[PDB]
Amino acid sequence: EIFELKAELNSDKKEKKKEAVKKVIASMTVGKDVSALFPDVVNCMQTDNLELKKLVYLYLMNYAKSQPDMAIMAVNTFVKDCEDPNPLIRALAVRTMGCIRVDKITEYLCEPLRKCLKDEDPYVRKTAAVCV
Amino acid sequence: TSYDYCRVPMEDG
Amino acid sequence: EMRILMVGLDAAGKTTILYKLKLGEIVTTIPTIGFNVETVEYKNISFTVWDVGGLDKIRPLWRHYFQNTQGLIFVVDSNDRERVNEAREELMRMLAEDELRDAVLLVFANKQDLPNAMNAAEITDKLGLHSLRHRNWYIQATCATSGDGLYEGLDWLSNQLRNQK
Amino acid sequence: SASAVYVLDLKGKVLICRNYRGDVDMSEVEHFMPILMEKEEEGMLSPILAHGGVRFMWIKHNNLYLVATSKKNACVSLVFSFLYKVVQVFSEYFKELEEESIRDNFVIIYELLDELMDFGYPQTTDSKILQEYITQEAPRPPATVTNAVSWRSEGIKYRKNEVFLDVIEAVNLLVSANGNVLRSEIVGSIKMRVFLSGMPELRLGLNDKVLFDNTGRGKSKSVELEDVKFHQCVRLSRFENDRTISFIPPDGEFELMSYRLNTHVKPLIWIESVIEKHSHSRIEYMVKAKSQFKRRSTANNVEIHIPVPNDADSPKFKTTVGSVKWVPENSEIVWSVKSFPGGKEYLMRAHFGLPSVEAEDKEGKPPISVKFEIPYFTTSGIQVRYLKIIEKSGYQALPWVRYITQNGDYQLRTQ
Ligand SMILES: Nc1nc2c(ncn2[C@@H]2O[C@H](COP(=O)(O)OP(=O)(O)OP(=O)(O)O)[C@@H](O)[C@H]2O)c(=O)[nH]1
Ligand SMILES: [Mg+2]
Repeated sequence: EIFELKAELNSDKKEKKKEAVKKVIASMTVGKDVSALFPDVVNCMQTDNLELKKLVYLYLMNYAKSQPDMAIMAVNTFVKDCEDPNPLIRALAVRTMGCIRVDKITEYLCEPLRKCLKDEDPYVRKTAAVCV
Repeated sequence: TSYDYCRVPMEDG
Repeated sequence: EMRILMVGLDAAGKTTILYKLKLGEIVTTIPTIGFNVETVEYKNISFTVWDVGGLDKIRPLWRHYFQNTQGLIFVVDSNDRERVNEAREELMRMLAEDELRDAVLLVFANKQDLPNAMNAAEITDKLGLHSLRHRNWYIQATCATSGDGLYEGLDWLSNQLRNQK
Repeated sequence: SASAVYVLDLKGKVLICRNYRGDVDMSEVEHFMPILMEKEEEGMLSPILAHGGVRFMWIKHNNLYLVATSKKNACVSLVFSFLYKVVQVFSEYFKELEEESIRDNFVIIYELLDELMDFGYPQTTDSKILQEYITQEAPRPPATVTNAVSWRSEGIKYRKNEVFLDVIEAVNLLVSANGNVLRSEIVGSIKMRVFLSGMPELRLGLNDKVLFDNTGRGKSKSVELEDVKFHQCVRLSRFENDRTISFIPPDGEFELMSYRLNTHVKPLIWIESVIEKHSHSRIEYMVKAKSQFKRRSTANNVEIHIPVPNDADSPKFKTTVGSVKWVPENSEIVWSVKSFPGGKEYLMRAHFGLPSVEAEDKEGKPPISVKFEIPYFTTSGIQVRYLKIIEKSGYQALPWVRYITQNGDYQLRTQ
């Protein structure tokens, strides 16, 4: 059930962890407490896909008040994806950084936000302005 | 749209 | 198709040699508050590497990879004698588990550019690697700024992953 | 300043939820539907509900209650315009909007509510540009999402160059039962269908009264646009100076301008209805429909809805031209006429029974409300005069137009 979901979520092929995280945010849609599977979807975050990072960022966005001490395992990934040459993934990282309301996290996140308020492509600046 | 159109002029300066 | 970690106390140059194996540069990197995961394709066995930093708020957050976990690398910080003691206590906390059992140990002697650094024998005798039952361990001297000794330790690691020709 | 855009459905279960601020709890949506049932079962219904200190702004689509909570002094016009733009974005991706699209497209609807709004502040909602980095089938976001021209991706190429207009009138009417006309206003909507190549600069020129007065032609046929509401694309400062309508068009269908003028001329279709309602016995409808408009244009498919009593039975329909169906789902006789020429007068006489034992509750008196559609016939007299295609590339485009009059709420109050 959720254990076989975690087994698919600890795989090596992309087309099982992708269906895993889509199944996770379909379980979140119908109103399930899938909060216990938090630090195992975040292993399936640092992906070459961008159609998948939106879903993982969404899961982080909903389930950080309920897993607040667990949520410190995304900060390096936010400051890692706030360097990428694609402006869409930078602005996605910036509008994800602000939505996580965890008081152990926002202290660390002022440096890439300072980097992105002066960034070039004005999609990420119009994101970072509201992220302030 | 079953009906038909009518051409309007371009310049009319 | 075998996975591997990089844990240990922070400021050990472990993300340094991680992106040295990944890219081949000396990368500029902040202290890794969360984690890092990429992969390395070499010797036809994918070395998927999982760095986790060594801050005190993320020391209890190492167990969350230990489900479906096949390898282990402990990256020492030999240039801090006042922190290698708590690194050893962290290591004996980590190797006191019943869930990490097939994962062989792999010690990397990292940051080998200072003359204060020890050899591959004094660090072993201090950390007590001979007294580790059911643990296939091997220490390896790796210099981060050059990149020497990395792939030889990975070759021993690939001898530990598969057991064939 | 929205807090959490939900999507409810007709029962109170959340098809999709997406909070932007975290200043409203996620289990506040379960308090919505009992509050709406409580406020509707005492007649104090409003779009702004109140659960303590959390306000529920909501619109009601087909199956959907697009509730979007807030907590502060929320900008309500912003929230409601954002809700109808969410409805328009979903209906431009998903050609209907029901529960069968929200539970199938959660791959893309969470990405849309990720994209449209940040922190409560709507930021990118033009769907024809939004189809270029949020797809159900990602690259860099376009320079259209950056630049001032934020509704037109550059480099669109067609082989032909066609600009289709639609100066669609809509006569409103509300005739009181004494026989006089109360509110007879006309709401036109020039609704374009653009197919051009590049970044053109059109200059639409109407026969606007202020333009013909500033020119000096204030004695010919000039429509008096009382209020004009343009699209975003029309540069409004140049319109405010000297009544020039210059705009860089989008690609596809949109509503360019939505004018509104009053009219003190006769109604187009006039419905002289009488009612012989004997109590407990029967009812009769000697309704005649005289077409006041010109002899040349033909009112296609008029449907003079006429409200019958709720419990009438066993009807008879002596008409002159056009079929009558009695529709009892709505309690009305939809007297349809297919071709209804101007100047004629077609008479209908319905005849029902009525139940002998009386009803339990009163019913109210809905209006006779016709559904006419007169093509090639603008009531207000607006004439499009030109449409200057200006393009740096330089080509001869083919503008087009057609004229339709419809109904707005063409109601007529009854006996
Ligand atoms: N002189 C010298 N310094 C090194 C060498 N390798 C690593 N360092 C230092 O080690 C520090 C650690 O770098 P990082 O890899 O980014 O940090 P880390 O080792 O991953 O530790 P955390 O990420 O904080 O958990 C750097 O600031 C370097 O200054 C080396 O070969 N020579
Ligand atoms: Mg690091």
